[PDB]
Amino acid sequence: SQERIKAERKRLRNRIAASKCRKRKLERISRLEEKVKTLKSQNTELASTASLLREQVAQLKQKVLSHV
Amino acid sequence: EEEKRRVRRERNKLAAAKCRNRRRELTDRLQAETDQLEEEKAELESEIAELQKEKERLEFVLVA
Ligand SMILES: [Cl-]
Ligand SMILES: [Cl-]
Ligand SMILES: [Cl-]
Ligand code: NA
Repeated sequence: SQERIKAERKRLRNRIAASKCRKRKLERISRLEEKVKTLKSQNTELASTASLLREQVAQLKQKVLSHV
Repeated sequence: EEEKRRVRRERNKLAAAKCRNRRRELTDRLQAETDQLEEEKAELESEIAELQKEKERLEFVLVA
């Protein structure tokens, strides 16, 4: 049946196209999720560094004052 | 008659469009969080640079 063949091939091509598009979508979502996670971790490190430095600078300024 | 197939294709295209709009909701939220986090990272890098400059200034004062 040429008709049966034609119909099933069309649906199957469409299903490949679908599943490959889904793969692309989920991969893009996953990269965005990973990038958010990376950035939160990087910014946690930076924020701890910055708060350490603010405390250290404040201590140094007290030492300067100790001599004026 | 075969307009059954017409309604079904219009409906399929609407279901696809709603699913793509849900996908875009998710990726837009994630992209906006990412933008925000990149700006906050830049700010933190700049702050650290300024604080470290001030720290070295003060250390120099204190060695004299
Ligand atoms: Cl999509
Ligand atoms: Cl888009
Ligand atoms: Cl400062
Ligand atoms: Na971290």
